[PDB]
Amino acid sequence: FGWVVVFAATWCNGSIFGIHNSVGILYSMLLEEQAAWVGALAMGMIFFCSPIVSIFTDRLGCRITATAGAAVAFIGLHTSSFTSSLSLRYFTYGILFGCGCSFAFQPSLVILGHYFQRRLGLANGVVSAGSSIFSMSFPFLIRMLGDKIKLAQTFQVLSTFMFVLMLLSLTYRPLLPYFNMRVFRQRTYRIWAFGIAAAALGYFVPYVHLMKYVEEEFSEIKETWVLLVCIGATSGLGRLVSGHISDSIPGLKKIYLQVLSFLLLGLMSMMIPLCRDFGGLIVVCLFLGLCDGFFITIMAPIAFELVGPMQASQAIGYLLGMMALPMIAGPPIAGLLRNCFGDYHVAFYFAGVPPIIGAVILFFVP
Ligand SMILES: N[C@@H](Cc1cc(I)c(Oc2ccc(O)c(I)c2)c(I)c1)C(=O)O
Repeated sequence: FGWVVVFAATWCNGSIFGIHNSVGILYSMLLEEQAAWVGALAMGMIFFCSPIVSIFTDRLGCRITATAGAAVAFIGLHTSSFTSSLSLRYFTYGILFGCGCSFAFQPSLVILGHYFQRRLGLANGVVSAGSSIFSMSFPFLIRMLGDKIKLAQTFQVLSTFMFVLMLLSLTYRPLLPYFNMRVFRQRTYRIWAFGIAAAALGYFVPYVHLMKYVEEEFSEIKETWVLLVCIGATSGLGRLVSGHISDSIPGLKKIYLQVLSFLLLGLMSMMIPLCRDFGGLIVVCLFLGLCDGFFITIMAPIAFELVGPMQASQAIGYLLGMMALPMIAGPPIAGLLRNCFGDYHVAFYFAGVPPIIGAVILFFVP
């Protein structure tokens, strides 16, 4: 019955981050029929509310919290269709759908620890790999829909994924039996969360500015899309094996194989500006995807390893809360160096440094 929960969490993570990762198409259509920050608000509200979501999880159960969050997300994403004013779309999709996604997603991570302890890394790896499949499908589905239906009906169609998520979150049967600062009482969690938050600043910069760099520098190449394939080809792969490998390494030594990611996640991050040809860029992006998958997958299992399963909910929620600010901050800062220095090179260097600082911080946790 654990794989039923794995399927439910896969649907959750995939739908939430496939609707968010495809936010450009719907709003491009809306312009065709200020606008930038509502998507950032929706994406960051998943992280900001996580400390709040942890308390509701601890009190009401993962099933109840996830079901309520998915219901709120469905309500927001559905009423976003009937809204004709942009101001109402800062609420219905911005804060309402955003908070719904946070309340739906934090229990999605927490529930996997109720069932798997020995193969928890494998379960999270499968969830992340399957979720990447959803994340690389929604961009297409909306572009099929737009050619036949308007944007409002597009929100209505996207709402049934939240409806199905609300139905599926009923499977979070709890086996294991309000501002608790007791999680911060552990120094290892503090240092680990600090390092993760530091790395998150430079984490999202490549997936935002890599396309712009390629279309600006490598103008002779028209088939740039293969790069997004390469990450998609490797990241999900990196999400699978790492999870399995996450089970082979016992205890806090697991953090080392996350540190190993960060350094490479940093190093390749400074290798895009150094690539004079295209094949080198593809090779670098392969390792970038692999390190992305490693960074994504190990996050939850290490929380259970450090703080246990009675406290993993608060640890995950607070970790996402601290992660919230750097993830939003990164790409805007990279755009600032882009505008100032005249190239993305300095942007990628400042994107690659924070992963290295995070690796240095995390190296001393074990
Ligand atoms: N999912 C998108 C964006 C994204 C990336 C990361 I790192 C996120 O933080 C996580 C992820 C898994 C965990 O177990 C924990 I604890 C925290 C989140 I929330 C979203 C991507 O593929 O990059």
